Amino acid sequence: LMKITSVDIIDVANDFKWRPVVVKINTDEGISGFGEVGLAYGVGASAGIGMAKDLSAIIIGMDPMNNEAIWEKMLKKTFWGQGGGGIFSAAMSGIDIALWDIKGKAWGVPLYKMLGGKSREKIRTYASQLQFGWGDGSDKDMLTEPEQYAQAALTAVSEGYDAIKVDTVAMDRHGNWNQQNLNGPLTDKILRLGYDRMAAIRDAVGPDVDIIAEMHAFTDTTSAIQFGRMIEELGIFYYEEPVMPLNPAQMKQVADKVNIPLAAGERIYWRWGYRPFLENGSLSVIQPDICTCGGITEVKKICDMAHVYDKTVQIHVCGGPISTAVALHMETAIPNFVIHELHRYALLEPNTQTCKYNYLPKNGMYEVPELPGIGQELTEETMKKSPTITVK
Amino acid sequence: LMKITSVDIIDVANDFKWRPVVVKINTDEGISGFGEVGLAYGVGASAGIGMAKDLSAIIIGMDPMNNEAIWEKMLKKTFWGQGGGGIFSAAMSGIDIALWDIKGKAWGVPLYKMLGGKSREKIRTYASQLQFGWGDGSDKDMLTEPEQYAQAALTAVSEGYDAIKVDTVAMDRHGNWNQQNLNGPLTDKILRLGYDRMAAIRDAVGPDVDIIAEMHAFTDTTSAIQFGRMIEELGIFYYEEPVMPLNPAQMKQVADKVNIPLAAGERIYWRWGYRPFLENGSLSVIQPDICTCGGITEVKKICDMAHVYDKTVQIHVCGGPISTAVALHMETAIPNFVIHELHRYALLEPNTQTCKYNYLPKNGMYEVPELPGIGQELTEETMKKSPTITVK
Amino acid sequence: LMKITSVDIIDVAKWRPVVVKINTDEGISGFGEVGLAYGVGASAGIGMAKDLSAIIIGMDPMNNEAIWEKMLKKTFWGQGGGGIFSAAMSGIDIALWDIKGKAWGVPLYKMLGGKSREKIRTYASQLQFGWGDGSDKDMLTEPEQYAQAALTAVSEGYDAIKVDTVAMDRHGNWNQQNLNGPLTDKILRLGYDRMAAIRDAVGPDVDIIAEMHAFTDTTSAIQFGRMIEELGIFYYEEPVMPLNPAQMKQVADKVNIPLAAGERIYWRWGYRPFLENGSLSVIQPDICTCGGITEVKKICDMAHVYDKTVQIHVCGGPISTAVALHMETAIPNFVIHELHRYALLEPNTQTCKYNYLPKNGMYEVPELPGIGQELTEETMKKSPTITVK
Amino acid sequence: LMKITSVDIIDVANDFKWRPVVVKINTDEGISGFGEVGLAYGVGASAGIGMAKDLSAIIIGMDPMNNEAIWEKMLKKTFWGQGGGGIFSAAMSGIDIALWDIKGKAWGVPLYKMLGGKSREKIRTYASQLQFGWGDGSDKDMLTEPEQYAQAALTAVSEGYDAIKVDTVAMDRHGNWNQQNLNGPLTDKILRLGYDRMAAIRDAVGPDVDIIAEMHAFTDTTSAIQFGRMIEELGIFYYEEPVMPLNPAQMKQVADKVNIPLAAGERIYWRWGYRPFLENGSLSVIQPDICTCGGITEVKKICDMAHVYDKTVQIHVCGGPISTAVALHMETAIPNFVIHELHRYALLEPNTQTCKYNYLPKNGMYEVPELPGIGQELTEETMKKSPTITVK
Ligand SMILES: [Mg+2]
Ligand SMILES: [Mg+2]
Ligand SMILES: [Mg+2]
Ligand SMILES: [Mg+2]
Repeated sequence: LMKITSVDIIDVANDFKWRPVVVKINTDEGISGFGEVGLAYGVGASAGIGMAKDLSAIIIGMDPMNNEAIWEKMLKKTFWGQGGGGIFSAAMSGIDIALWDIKGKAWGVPLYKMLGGKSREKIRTYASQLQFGWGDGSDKDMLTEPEQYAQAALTAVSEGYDAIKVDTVAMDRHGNWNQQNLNGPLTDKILRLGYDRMAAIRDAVGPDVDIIAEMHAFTDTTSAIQFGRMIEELGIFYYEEPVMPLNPAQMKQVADKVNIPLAAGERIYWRWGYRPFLENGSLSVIQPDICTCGGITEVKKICDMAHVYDKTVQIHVCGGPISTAVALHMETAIPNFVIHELHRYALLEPNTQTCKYNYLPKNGMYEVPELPGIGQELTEETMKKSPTITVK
Repeated sequence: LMKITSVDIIDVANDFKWRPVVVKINTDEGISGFGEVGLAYGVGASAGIGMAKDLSAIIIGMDPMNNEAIWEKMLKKTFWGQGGGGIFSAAMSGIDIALWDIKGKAWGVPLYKMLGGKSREKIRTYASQLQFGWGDGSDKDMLTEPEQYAQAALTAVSEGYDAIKVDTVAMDRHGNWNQQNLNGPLTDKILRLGYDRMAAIRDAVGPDVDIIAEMHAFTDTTSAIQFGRMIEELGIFYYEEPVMPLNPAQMKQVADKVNIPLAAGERIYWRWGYRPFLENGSLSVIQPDICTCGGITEVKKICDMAHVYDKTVQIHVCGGPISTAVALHMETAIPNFVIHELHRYALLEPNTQTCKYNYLPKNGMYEVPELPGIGQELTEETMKKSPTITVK
Repeated sequence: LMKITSVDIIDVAKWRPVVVKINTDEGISGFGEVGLAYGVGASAGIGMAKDLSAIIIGMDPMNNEAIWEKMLKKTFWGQGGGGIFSAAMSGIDIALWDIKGKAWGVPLYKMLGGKSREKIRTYASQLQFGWGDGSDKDMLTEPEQYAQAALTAVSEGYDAIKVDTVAMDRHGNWNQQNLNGPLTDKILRLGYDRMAAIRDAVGPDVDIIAEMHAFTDTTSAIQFGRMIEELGIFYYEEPVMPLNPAQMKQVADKVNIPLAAGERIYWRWGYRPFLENGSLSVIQPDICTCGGITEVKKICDMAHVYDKTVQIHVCGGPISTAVALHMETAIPNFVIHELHRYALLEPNTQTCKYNYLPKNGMYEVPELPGIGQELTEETMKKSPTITVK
Repeated sequence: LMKITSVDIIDVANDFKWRPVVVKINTDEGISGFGEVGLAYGVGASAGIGMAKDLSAIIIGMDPMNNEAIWEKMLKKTFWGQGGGGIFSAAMSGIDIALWDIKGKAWGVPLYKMLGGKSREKIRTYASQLQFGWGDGSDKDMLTEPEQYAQAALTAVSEGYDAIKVDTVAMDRHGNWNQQNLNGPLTDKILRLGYDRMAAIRDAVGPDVDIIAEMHAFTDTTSAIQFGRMIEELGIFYYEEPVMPLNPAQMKQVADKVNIPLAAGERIYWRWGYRPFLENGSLSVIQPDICTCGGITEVKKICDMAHVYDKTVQIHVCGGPISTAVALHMETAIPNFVIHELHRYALLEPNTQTCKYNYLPKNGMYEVPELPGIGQELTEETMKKSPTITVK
């Protein structure tokens, strides 16, 4: 049997703010696994590093082949595991991913096969976050006008995407992001702008291009209902994060009043996190992030449990190539996949250059990696220039 | 990629009615996988053979590595899969187990490792169904008197077992098995015999040997409650199948009125079958049979879902060596294992000689197989003399 | 008292109707049918009927209640339920009612509580495969073809049709798209365009049932149902599978069309959660799949408390048709009878002794003792048969 | 108006693993506030440091008087706040407390007056975690025998304590802590030891000393019920953390089956975390830790909301003197207080020397600090030798 000998927690140096963090798990047989901690944006990345560092201390000396036992150890033997949480879970996730990488390298087998094989040959993708533009030379667009939203959609369509996602509310008319109060009942003008932008897209792309309406949970229950009712007639594919998950009854209230399938999951963690949303019937599409919401071991369980309640799965992807890789593996294997999320930045050099292999979509579709393990690793150059903590 | 080229459905010849049925899936690469259809007792083994035969027709030519996709095809593309059922499920299960056998043989790895590794080093066992005796020369005991029940428990203890299970109700005083009407409110004498037998066991073995009370769903709600209340004081480990699963509210009513943890699951199939019992909180211990209740792919998902509602798992085992092997692998990998079921016949030559390898418990503990795949196969001699349908 | 002496389990000479023939020492034989003639599982139904027959040899066939309870309670696997298990149970059960009627010289409907109606209204079922003669093969693709097939059925006197307009793609492939989850508009727009073409052709006074075969899931069932609401849909059949009854309730909550299901829902126990959750308006048990005469009568009775009406699911041979007609004659809560095209045609009807055909969209019930239907001697001669004694 | 100018995140050096972490918030007016991040034990203190660091970045420049607006910013403008979590919450908490310390210093008023004044003159205390002994020279103990547990209780009573808490289950007979599997149905001997130790205590102290049974969530639903039913007759004051909070229905199941009032809260965070336990009626006593479960702003709100459902409050305290101080203030102001938690280590030199002031219980009772703010600060000497990150 192999033994974990050290773990590196890598604060990935990049040219893009943006803080991808990688877990590299090392064995006495010289097989190393790579995982990603999914807190690259928002406020928390330093906490993910210290969390990954703290959890690493407790797995040194263990057999990395025992992912189920290691997952449950991190849940049950850490004290704070049993109260749950996003920082806790994201660090767990990176470690878990790295254990599956090792597992696949040990056997010479790509992740998807270890998750039950090839349930589909190609992965349908959508162009994500169109409020920030699409196409080359759109690298920091802050779109304000309906016509600009329509044009970004059309550019994505011309690139072979038959689905887009967009938050049309959170940018004000002056290009300020998320600086208005969108909680409670809102004056018509605040949401009419969002409506006109969305209706411009639909008018431009026609009925056979799917549109996902993303709210980022910047709205609350009331404003999420008010906006969702407005966009109902636009044929919305699903309605993402209308409200935060802290009281699951609020999501149910949105679902009761808005006739569009709801999606959430990037901020819902583990099977326990999803449970109340499966039981209350509020979600149609679930969006766990493999790098945030529990790792490969737990997200597979999530997807399997959600199938009982007829949910389909769009993995949330907002990190480095490692995050993309593991998402493609999961989406390839599961029966209840719907669509993959592609950010514009994920195609770009400062992202792709961090890692050894470059998997890119063609005509709106990905194919799964075929190398042993997750099929993705940081380059040596990135590791050399990235501040690193090493636990042994 | 490999291809399924033929499937043999094997009506296993044995010296023991008893009708073990084996599914042997063969590939163009010469790797064959073995699985078991768990209908060896009760009424329906011939139907399981014809079911396996019919399902085999739709998997010929498929890549056997895609067990997720194949499982979902058997659910969704058969018509009858989507109505569920025990015969349908048991055939699916035998095919599914054979697919994991292939997977393990392809990679050179034992099953427990592909299910997430070795979560425990030994597997605790109970001596099951003591009403039929225990010890050598007890080969068709039909025990009637409390003292006989005590003695059989004591024999089991002397062999290193620190837990037993027994149905003390279904034998009448004359040695007739399941021939009284045990439905509705019952005269005290009918259940007093059961209680007296159970109390004799507890007195004989003391407090530190566990007793499971098995009812085989021969009782209904009213009599299960009447009996469960009587035996509460005897320190019952769990109370098994007090009522059939067809209306899950009935199990809940028993749970509310009886202060012993309930167990069930050998006649409850798939994630969908467990769902109402998880949601209504009636079961403390779940008992899926891997060979009846959906195979490896599905019973792993059952066990994972059950952990959210704090259920522990005793795999139901009542078939040949193949059934025991797959149970051991599942029980080694899962976090939420409690105990393994050992029947007396499973130790005996007419059972063990059907298969190539001989895994036997020692001082009430099993260890898991280590050979590639499930680590168990029929012998060539058994396959030679066993009536076989071949699908190609 | 008579005694069962033997049972023949008959593989009637993909399409695999299976017949149970129960034989007595008094020379009365009863016929029933195991309702797995399509899908995957007919060989299992044979083995199941074989195994179940072993437990009824030597029994008085007049005791159908005790025999049904024995198959539930004394088989082990009965108490976990299931479609193969229930279908074999059904075929045996039907044969026992046949014996009972033959013994007394009375037709089944009378033994089920009499003639509650004189005629049985029928719909032309599964129009995506065409209607009329020479439409044996048909795999219809275009909206106008769907309307034409509907119009043909109307001209034969049918005032109601059923059609699945979604399961055939534009190229005539059957059930080869993924219809799970939220769907691109075009995938369902084709089904809508087909359905709206039928409505426009037949007018408001011809009923249309939308059949989904549970090929959709909750999300896509809701998306399609909402699309077709405006078309005046009679009911909306099997939008989702029955495995989690809460899913059916979710479709019912979001789609303003009465829901129907039952061909894959078995026994009083299987119907219970759908009665308690309010999801179904119309129930569709198959007498040959979902428990037999004894049990399907109880299903119909229980459903009446919850104001459900009943369309028996019929997709088998003439024996299946016969027993449906008897049940639908006696029950108070009948709505409509299902007629498939193939059921009218020689290869189906020739298997059996008597030919009950509808006229002007109406059936009448058989009047002979028992179920009033039997395999011909010639069919039994050439059909592979297991005999249990 | 004042401005936050810098924040020090202090890894408190100490002669006790044990990792107190202090947030010191510094203003343009030279008023500094002290808070504590409640993650001093278990796995995750490094995460709490990085989380406090990341959160501090967002409040530099803000008016520290606006604790409501700062709290909601940390909730709403961080992304991850809206998914919740223990590390996230604990860092928010340290910051929040330091804001109230500033507020009280600015006005010249102790915290309790700012929380609604003095609702009681003394604060009743229990001697906590008796499995580790009580008295001087016990720093030390890993108690195994019933008689030892009885003696520790007697020593506590002699010091003026009329209440104790103890986990009698998690030490085995050999003095190993939390090393047995306590999930699922359990053989009698595992719990009989715990029962005997607890009955020994009750016999020793008589009826008028309160005993709290602490379980640490090392049990699950089934074993929590098994043990609670055994100790029912011993007159247990409340039953603490019988099961983890991840599925609130599990707490409800213990409540239904065990006739002892339940307590939990050290791993339940914010109003939103308590909500389902209030709605389902499972908890009788709530135990939020001010340093983990949201800070003073949020924990006040928790106690107020809980009062509608007739819950009483025992603040969870297991950190440094700053933790104690803030707990005393909250418990003084709120109407629905029951009892205070005192660990042995909290009286000891390595703990108390970390901070400027020494508040000690007398005869089982504490009194509240009276200085401006929380009335507690690290010493200059501690701050000099403590590894410190400064954000500005
Ligand atoms: Mg999002
Ligand atoms: Mg059993
Ligand atoms: Mg149908
Ligand atoms: Mg505690």
